[PDB]
Amino acid sequence: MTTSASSHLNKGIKQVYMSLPQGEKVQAMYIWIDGTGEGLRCKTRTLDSEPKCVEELPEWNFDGSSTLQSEGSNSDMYLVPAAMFRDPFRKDPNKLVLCEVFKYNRRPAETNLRHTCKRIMDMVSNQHPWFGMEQEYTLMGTDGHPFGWPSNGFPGPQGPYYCGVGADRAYGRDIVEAHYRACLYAGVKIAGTNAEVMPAQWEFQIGPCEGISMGDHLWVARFILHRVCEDFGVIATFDPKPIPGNWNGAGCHTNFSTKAMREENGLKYIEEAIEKLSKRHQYHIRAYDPKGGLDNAARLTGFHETSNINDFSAGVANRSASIRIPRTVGQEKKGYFEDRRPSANCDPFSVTEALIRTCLLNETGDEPFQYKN
Amino acid sequence: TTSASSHLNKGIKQVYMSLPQGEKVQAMYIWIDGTGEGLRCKTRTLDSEPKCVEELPEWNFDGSSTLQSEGSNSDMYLVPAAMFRDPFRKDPNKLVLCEVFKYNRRPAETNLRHTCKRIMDMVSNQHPWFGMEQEYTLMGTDGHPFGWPSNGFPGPQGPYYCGVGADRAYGRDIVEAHYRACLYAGVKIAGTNAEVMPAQWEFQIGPCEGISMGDHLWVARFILHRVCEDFGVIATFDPKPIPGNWNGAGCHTNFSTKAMREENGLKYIEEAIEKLSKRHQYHIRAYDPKGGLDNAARLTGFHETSNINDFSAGVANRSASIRIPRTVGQEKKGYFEDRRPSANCDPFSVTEALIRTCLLNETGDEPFQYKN
Amino acid sequence: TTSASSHLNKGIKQVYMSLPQGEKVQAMYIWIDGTGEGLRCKTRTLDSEPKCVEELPEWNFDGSSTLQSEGSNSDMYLVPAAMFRDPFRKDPNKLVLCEVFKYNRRPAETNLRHTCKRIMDMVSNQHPWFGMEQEYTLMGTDGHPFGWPSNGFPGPQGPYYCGVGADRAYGRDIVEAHYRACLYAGVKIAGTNAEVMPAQWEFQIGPCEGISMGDHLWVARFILHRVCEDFGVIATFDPKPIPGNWNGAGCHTNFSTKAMREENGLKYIEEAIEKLSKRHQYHIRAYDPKGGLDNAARLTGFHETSNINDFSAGVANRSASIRIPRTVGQEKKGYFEDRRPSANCDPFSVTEALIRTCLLNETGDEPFQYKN
Amino acid sequence: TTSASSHLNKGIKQVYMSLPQGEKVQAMYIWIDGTGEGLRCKTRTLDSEPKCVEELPEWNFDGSSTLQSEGSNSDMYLVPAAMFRDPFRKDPNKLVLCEVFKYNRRPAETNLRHTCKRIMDMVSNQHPWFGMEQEYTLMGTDGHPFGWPSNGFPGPQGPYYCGVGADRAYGRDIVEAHYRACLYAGVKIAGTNAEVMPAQWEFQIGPCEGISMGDHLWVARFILHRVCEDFGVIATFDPKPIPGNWNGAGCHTNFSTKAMREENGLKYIEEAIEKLSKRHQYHIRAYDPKGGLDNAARLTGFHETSNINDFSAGVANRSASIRIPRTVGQEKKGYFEDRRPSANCDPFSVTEALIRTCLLNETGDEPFQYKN
Amino acid sequence: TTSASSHLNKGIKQVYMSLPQGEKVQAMYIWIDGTGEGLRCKTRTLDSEPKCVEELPEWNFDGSSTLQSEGSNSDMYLVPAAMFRDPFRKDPNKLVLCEVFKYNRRPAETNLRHTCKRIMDMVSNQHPWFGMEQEYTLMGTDGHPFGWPSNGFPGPQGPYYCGVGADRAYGRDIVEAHYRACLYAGVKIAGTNAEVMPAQWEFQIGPCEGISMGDHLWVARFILHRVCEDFGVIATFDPKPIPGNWNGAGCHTNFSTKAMREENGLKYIEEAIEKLSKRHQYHIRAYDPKGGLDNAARLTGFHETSNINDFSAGVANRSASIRIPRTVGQEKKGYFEDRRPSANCDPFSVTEALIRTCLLNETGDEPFQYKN
Ligand SMILES: Nc1ncnc2c1ncn2[C@@H]1O[C@H](COP(=O)(O)OP(=O)(O)O)[C@@H](O)[C@H]1O
Ligand SMILES: Nc1ncnc2c1ncn2[C@@H]1O[C@H](COP(=O)(O)OP(=O)(O)O)[C@@H](O)[C@H]1O
Ligand SMILES: Nc1ncnc2c1ncn2[C@@H]1O[C@H](COP(=O)(O)OP(=O)(O)O)[C@@H](O)[C@H]1O
Ligand SMILES: Nc1ncnc2c1ncn2[C@@H]1O[C@H](COP(=O)(O)OP(=O)(O)O)[C@@H](O)[C@H]1O
Ligand SMILES: Nc1ncnc2c1ncn2[C@@H]1O[C@H](COP(=O)(O)OP(=O)(O)O)[C@@H](O)[C@H]1O
Ligand SMILES: [Mg+2]
Ligand SMILES: [Mg+2]
Ligand SMILES: [Mg+2]
Ligand SMILES: [Mg+2]
Ligand SMILES: [Mg+2]
Ligand SMILES: [Mg+2]
Ligand SMILES: [Mg+2]
Ligand SMILES: [Mg+2]
Ligand SMILES: [Mg+2]
Ligand SMILES: [Mg+2]
Repeated sequence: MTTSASSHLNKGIKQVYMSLPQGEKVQAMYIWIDGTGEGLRCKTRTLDSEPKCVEELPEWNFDGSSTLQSEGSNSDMYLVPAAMFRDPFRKDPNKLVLCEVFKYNRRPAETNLRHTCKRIMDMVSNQHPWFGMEQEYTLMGTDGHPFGWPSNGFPGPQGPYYCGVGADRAYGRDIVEAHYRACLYAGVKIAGTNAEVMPAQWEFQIGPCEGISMGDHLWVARFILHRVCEDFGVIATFDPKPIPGNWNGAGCHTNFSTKAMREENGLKYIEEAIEKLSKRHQYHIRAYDPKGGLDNAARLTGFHETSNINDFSAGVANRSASIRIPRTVGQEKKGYFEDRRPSANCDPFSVTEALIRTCLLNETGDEPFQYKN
Repeated sequence: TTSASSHLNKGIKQVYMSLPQGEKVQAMYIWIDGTGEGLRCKTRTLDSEPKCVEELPEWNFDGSSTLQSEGSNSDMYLVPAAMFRDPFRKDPNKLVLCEVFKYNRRPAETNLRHTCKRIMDMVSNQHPWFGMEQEYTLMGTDGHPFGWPSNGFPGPQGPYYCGVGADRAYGRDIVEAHYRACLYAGVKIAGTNAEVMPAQWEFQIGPCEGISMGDHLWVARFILHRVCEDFGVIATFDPKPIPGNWNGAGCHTNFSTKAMREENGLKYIEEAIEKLSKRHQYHIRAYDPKGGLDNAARLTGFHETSNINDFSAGVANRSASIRIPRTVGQEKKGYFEDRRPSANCDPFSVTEALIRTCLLNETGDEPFQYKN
Repeated sequence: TTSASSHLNKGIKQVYMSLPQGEKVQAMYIWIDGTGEGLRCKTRTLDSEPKCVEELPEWNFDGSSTLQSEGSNSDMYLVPAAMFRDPFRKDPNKLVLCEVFKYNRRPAETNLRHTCKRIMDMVSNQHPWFGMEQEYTLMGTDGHPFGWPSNGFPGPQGPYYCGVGADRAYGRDIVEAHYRACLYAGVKIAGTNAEVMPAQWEFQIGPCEGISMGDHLWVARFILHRVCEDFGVIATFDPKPIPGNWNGAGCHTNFSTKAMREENGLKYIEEAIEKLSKRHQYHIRAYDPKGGLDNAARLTGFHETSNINDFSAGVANRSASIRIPRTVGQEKKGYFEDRRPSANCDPFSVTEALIRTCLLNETGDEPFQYKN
Repeated sequence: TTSASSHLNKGIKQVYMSLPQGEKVQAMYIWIDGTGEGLRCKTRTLDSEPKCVEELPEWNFDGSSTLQSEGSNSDMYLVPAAMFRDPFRKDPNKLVLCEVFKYNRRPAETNLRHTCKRIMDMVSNQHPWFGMEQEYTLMGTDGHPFGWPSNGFPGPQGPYYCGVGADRAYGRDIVEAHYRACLYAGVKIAGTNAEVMPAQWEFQIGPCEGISMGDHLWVARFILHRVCEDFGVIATFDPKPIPGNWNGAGCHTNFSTKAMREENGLKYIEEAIEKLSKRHQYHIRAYDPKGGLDNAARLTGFHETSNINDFSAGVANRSASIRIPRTVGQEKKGYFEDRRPSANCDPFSVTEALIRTCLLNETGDEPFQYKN
Repeated sequence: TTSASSHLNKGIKQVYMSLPQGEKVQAMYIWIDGTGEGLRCKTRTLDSEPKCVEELPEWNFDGSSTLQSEGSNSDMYLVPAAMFRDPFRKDPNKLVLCEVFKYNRRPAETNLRHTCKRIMDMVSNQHPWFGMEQEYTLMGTDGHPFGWPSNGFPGPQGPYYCGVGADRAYGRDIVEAHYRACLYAGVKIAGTNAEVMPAQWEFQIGPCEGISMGDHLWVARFILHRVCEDFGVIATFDPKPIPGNWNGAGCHTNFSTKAMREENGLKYIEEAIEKLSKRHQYHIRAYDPKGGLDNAARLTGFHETSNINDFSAGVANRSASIRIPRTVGQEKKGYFEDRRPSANCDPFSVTEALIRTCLLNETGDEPFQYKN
């Protein structure tokens, strides 16, 4: 009732079948983002030998009508591999492949932002920007309520669940442990995890990652989480407000730095970037939402350790400010700063592109520059 | 619900199966029954591991129990045709696909591999290749699709095609196990994907040369059935498993020859399609085990399907009867896809009809007796 | 009843955990929260395996979520103090016990290890050793002891102490797993036994020198909680887990020094006890996390306990406040046991109080401020 | 799915309710709380059966517990306004609807009957009539519509509207009990029917004059809540209880005066419609219980719902804001229908707004403080 | 969960109870336990229906089994004091409340009616009136409030007070049955209402004169217990049934005399309040069955409760120890409220203390021995 029917099949049988030696053929799983801008799709292929780099993989295609990314006769779409990882659900030599999507006429799809993001990162390469993001999520049963919660009721009040240990403090640690190990095996740049303010709510961190690798790593981590939860029979949701009422919301803070900031006395560069950021609050708010600003309003309300969407604010060691400069970097006059505005279901390509445009290209206005800068 | 057998303790079975086997070898004989759609099997012991299919001995079975014979002369003969590694018992055990003959050594009514191989031997120098996409639906023991709400329906279509997640894909364990088992056995499996409604999947076979296509597809079907039996669910190839607005199942066939695969083979592809355009009724009859009934189940003109009453072709047209992939159009060489055959088709008959229509230039509404 | 998490097919988790993991290393930071009894943890990734606790980096956490801070200056600091092998993830992963400091680098209110180590450093030449017996009861998620009849009671006391059998011992799996995990991690675990009421157990730690006792006990408690979480039950250190005639839970402490261990140390033991006899109220206050409210619930004469307001000593008297084992008395050397501390005590405070009273000749109603 | 209270043995309750009660009489008071949508009740004993609402005494309740007052002066008084027979306890016990007042005798924030009554009295000579159609949905305690498959959906729309059969109508027992209870109580129920989705129903409150419309509708809502409590389910008036392609909820209100009812009243109906055409925003604000912030979820230009920002009217048109029944149009006399109000509206405010705009010729964006 | 007895078939019992009785009648005796807050009962057959309580004979019971006697002289006698009709077995059967006496005819320790009656008789000239409000909570047999989620909590406070609906009021059947049974029996049941948390309720025992107040309250408690026994649940008068941010339980007592009820009685009300303001500790001790140890958990400044040691009074103040209703203040007539007593108080003790302090103005720390 709380978990899916698939999860009640005998898994020893599956393990027995998966123990069989594979042979010479190699399995590859293609992954891409769909038309909703936040869903993922996948399908499997057979190769004659193990590819040594992403350049050796061939292109593929899929039917766009059933994905809501095309209509009419010209429904075929193209898949172009972008990044490759080791497959933790199968094992070596099988692979996972993240792909970009293009229309029949070879133009990028509406939900394909990696193209422009890669362009901008190539433009600003020399400054070595690094990114780190903290993804929050809630584990849910198949009945629409959070996993492990009382049937038609609520747990005790908040306070004992943040970083808690015990059968009555943390729900669903098996998924978390499995996800951690799977990401490490695949090669995702996972940096840590912790339990959140309300039980069945968790978080994992990614990075620091340079340039375009941040988005690839985050998306692959999301796919791995979904697949693991599917194995266990529960649902993982990135919704900014999973449960109504007093209970905690969900967000995705972003950490950003450059070589100048990481060098000695980089605090001046950090402050300059903060000042530049202060002028583009509405633009960045619009960027951070996949739907144009609907979810940002739902998240940013001033509660559950989140700032208020009304106005931009910054400070040192201020958890409630829009921008946070940690005390350690403040004391050492170097390091990084954290942006706490982006919502849990954000798009890393958009977030990173907006940050680069605002801070390093000195862009201004309400629209991005078309060709260059 | 799942079967009662699936609720027995499988650790016990694993304990027994882990015992060293010894010197004897098990072989499982497989054949097609009188309905033209079902499969049957039984096991025997051999003194040593065979090295090729020619070393296996002939066998027999009682035809009255499979509705393939009547009267006193009910004995039927099994003749091995192709051999594979057994994924349910591991080396050195084998799976054997056999042809069926009557007591007087004539082919059985449902034995089409005889004529299919006869025809294939005629055009060997042209190296025809085939590839087929088998769709199926996973069903519970109660007659409803696996994982669906009890006496209800899941959400509308759109999020299930190639989906990932507990609420978007049902029964991936069966799919993964089937993939691995086919790879171990040596079936030429090429890929898989989830389909438009949940609990519906597809796997692809090929490219396969000549007669090997039918053998490979039939063995893949048998392996799927055995795996589902292990898990306690039912796999159905019915063209319309669930009534109403939901998606139907089919089996697309891809076909090419050496000339088509050579540079500027698009001309040959076009001539083959032109020839195909004049035998629509014949091919429709060939694609159905019953003889022209199951075709109307899927060719209703909905959810990317062509109307059964008319023939059509195109490059990117998913809804056309014949499809030439866009990449094949851009590069003047490759293959083309036929979308008419139903999910419960017979590969021997399908491939024989394609060869007859395209390479032998046959005409009329009946096959040529001996010369073609 | 057991938790919902405990029904999630642990075979899947084992499959995932059997992966090689490559070159990165996981570290779990552990610390004590604002209630003075709870524990909290979170994980971090390191580039290589640390060889000693000195090369681990500092960290921080949000104090507002653990009631240890308020206002804007809610950031707190974590400073590693002791390192152990991780039994839940195996080598090369680690567990790290940390001290807590405020934003201004002052120790937190619940951070007693600072002063405890300060005091212990003044007596190092005397080599004090400690050993503590932790009791606990296993409880279901519904608030009743694990394995007890639903809304009922088991038979009366007598057959459960050190018992064996399905009807005499409840939950030995947790005990065995905890024992093995502590041995693997390197905790100085000395033994275990079942207690007077079913589902009630005890484990012993030591002998431990100086400050290591407190961290060993705390890490043992954390490991117990994690194991119970795996099995889906709750472990409680509450001094009176169930109302009525059933026995409470204590944390008897054993103490000795080099002089007592040496020949004819019984005289030193007697002087230490005579000194302890004059600070009953001070030690009672020290032994309780909340200032002395929980201890009154246990010391009532029953369950082999002494009166709360009366100090007494003896050799074989288990009902006295201080106990000198008979073998120690006969051999004129060894140790003595203090039976006052409650099950939810803080070892840092307990050991600090013992040291200050016995070896520093401290007197008065409050501890010495600066030194000694 | 159903509440724990509904699983108790109802035969025990019935045997208790069969006792003859004697000379005393029970009276249940009902009032509207601070949210403006919820209802509260409690009971007091009376010495003899009252024969007129004027005979019932005043009472009071704690306003701080219903979010209607704060501080020391939290007492609130309620004044009975209407009386009905009690269908749950039978004669001579009674139901009483009351108005709320602050510690100083001023109406509470959610007391709209006070002004509605004055507005009705200053127009009584024209004898306005009202008729309202309340839609609602039955929900289980788990949060899903009653009788729906767990985590799934029933078939598409089309068979449920005014349906009959186990697979087409869910929970008709509640509807029957409510209808009979209303008839016994004296509330004006005019009819009922099953709506476009299963577990969704509708009941009309017959033609009432002036202020009695709101009283009857509020008492009907209370009786529905009480009956659903007996059965173990929840009745919700949410305009959009289930997102997706599933029908929503509203409460249409029909209006008529003596002039319209008389011969050639169609011209007066047209005049009223023309007057209403210029107060769209004001009426939209008045019809939503919380200042025009919830009805937008339903009015979206689909499912025969007109655009929220666009006003339209027509004859026999169910897609317009205002509809003139075809029979009324043909007879040149009758009434007209307003389709804008949602399911959770306040009838007092709705009727007051209609009177103000159509009969008192008010034009401003705020109510006129003394008549018009 | 509910008791096993409540799952038996109640139709069988009803069939049996339908049998005509005959000439004999049953009488059920009731008396207060040795704990001072428990009730016991048993039944004897009588030849004829008694007309008045004076016709009932004396009886006895084993005091050693109720923990109010010891040794050989364990017999105890009970003397009937009040009689009512029996609602569980209809007319002519009866139930009788009795006083307890020792073997030597000295009143038992928990017999307070003996002295309460003397005080009331000595002060009868002024005709004191009393009214009390009993709060209680319905518990399942597993130890949690009835209808609460297993191991969880309902939503926060606010919707349950005087609530209606399946999700807002739990177990109204018990309340209805108890109300009707009390009315049939003949006790004053003045009214009822749902309380701040679900499964918590209140009933008020109407204006009684003299010891009749205590008699009626005790009989009402007995009736509640028997009805809850029929339904399978437990009723608890614990001051703090559920710890945390959840409402407690008290027993408010309203007092008045003829002078207070007469015109310009507010002066006497103020005089009585002033007299009470000096015996706060004495009244706190008297309002607790144990001697002033249980009400502490209730009075903490929360739930609108008064301070434990700071007496206060006011008009329309819920937070004060004594409150004067606003209507009483405005009319200069009526009564005043004492909000100190907890749920498990003894009405005889409460009324006796009020009489002693207010009417004959005692001042000592102990009750006066002779006629005071
Ligand atoms: N120099 C840097 N530049 C950018 N990001 C960094 C840098 N150093 C660390 N980070 C990132 O900061 C993140 C810290 O996240 P976390 O400690 O969970 O945030 P918080 O303390 O606000 O909860 C890590 O994911 C890490 O990748
Ligand atoms: N040269 C060829 N001749 C015949 N078949 C081919 C050739 N190349 C590929 N195929 C087959 O075409 C099939 C395409 O499968 P799939 O991608 O599932 O269908 P679609 O692209 O129509 O969705 C594969 O199974 C493959 O075996
Ligand atoms: N010389 C010593 N100094 C301090 N502690 C000691 C010494 N020798 C043994 N101990 C401790 O005494 C404890 C004995 O506990 P246990 O036998 O369970 O107590 P009991 O016999 O009272 O049940 C062990 O945990 C051990 O570490
Ligand atoms: N003369 C009238 N004045 C006011 N209301 C009327 C008059 N005649 C009928 N009605 C109301 O019209 C409503 C018709 O309800 P119903 O038939 O369910 O709606 P519909 O006609 O849209 O299907 C009834 O509630 C009834 O009270
Ligand atoms: N003249 C009076 N003398 C004594 N008691 C009275 C008098 N009038 C009313 N009461 C009592 O006051 C109580 C009022 O109870 P209730 O209204 O439930 O609580 P509250 O007054 O706090 O709202 C009743 O129990 C009733 O018996
Ligand atoms: Mg973080
Ligand atoms: Mg952060
Ligand atoms: Mg395909
Ligand atoms: Mg295809
Ligand atoms: Mg011991
Ligand atoms: Mg001991
Ligand atoms: Mg209608
Ligand atoms: Mg209508
Ligand atoms: Mg009251
Ligand atoms: Mg009161």
